[PDB]
Amino acid sequence: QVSPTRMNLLQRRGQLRLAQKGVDLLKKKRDALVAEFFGLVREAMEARKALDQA
Amino acid sequence: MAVIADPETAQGFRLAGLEGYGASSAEEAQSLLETLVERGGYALVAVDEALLPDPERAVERLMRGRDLPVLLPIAGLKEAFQGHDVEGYMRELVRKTIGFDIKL
Amino acid sequence: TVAEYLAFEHDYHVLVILTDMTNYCEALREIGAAREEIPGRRGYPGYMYTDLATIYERAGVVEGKKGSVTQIPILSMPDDDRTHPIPDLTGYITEGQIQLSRELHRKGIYPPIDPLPSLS
Ligand SMILES: Nc1ncnc2c1ncn2[C@@H]1O[C@H](COP(=O)(O)OP(=O)(O)O)[C@@H](O)[C@H]1O
Repeated sequence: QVSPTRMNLLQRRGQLRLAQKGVDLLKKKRDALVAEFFGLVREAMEARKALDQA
Repeated sequence: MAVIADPETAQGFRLAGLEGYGASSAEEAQSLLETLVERGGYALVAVDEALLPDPERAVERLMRGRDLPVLLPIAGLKEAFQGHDVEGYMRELVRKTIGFDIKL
Repeated sequence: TVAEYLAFEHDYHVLVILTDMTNYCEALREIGAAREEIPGRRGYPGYMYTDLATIYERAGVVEGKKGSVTQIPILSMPDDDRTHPIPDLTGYITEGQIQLSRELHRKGIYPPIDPLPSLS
């Protein structure tokens, strides 16, 4: 379908390598979001504790 | 800033100087919540946990955008004697939120 | 030949519609692969650029004479691409191209021209 030259093979290898970098970068983004999620869930516990006692 | 457990607690909220209500049934509470989203009490509502845990059906009913009326479960005056669910409530929060079940 | 005569010795404004220039090129690929003459890209014989040249280059206007030859070859891209040797060497002789897009045609748009890959 796409034009079969050696240049197009290099463009496809380049975008495969960019998507394989993107999997790593977005997993790292998910890791930072999970880090602040577990930083906030215990604040939710402490907020519910203070809310019920007051 | 409506809060719905009883009208008896809600006149205590008037004794705090904010508007509150009481319905003792689900559809009545969502209907008064619906007109409260329609004309605002500045869009910050808590409903009794034994009345409605998740009133978000009203959010997808009227105002799907901006999530401005924030809806909160709240421990009632006949229920705050026990300290409702806190740790298993966070268990089901994690189970609802991230998919996984954790212990931590 | 008839178009250069009618243009440049009787002062007409000839427009030459050269239909389906890929059937021409597969005909000369047939004789050029009869004679074992070594090919360029994708089987077409190596002297094909000069034959597309000595077709397409017989157009223009000449000084002092009021004739003119306006050529429109209706090319047919085989795989619907520009890298193929027939639309490619066509684009390297002539001055311009107009590319019809199948994507605009599926939405029911006649003339299905898209302007961004065409030039003049
Ligand atoms: N059976 C054939 N009949 C006619 N031409 C042929 C045949 N086989 C090969 N040829 C062509 O003849 C050419 C041979 O070149 P050559 O004999 O050196 O003469 P010239 O210098 O005139 O091309 C090749 O280019 C080849 O394509």
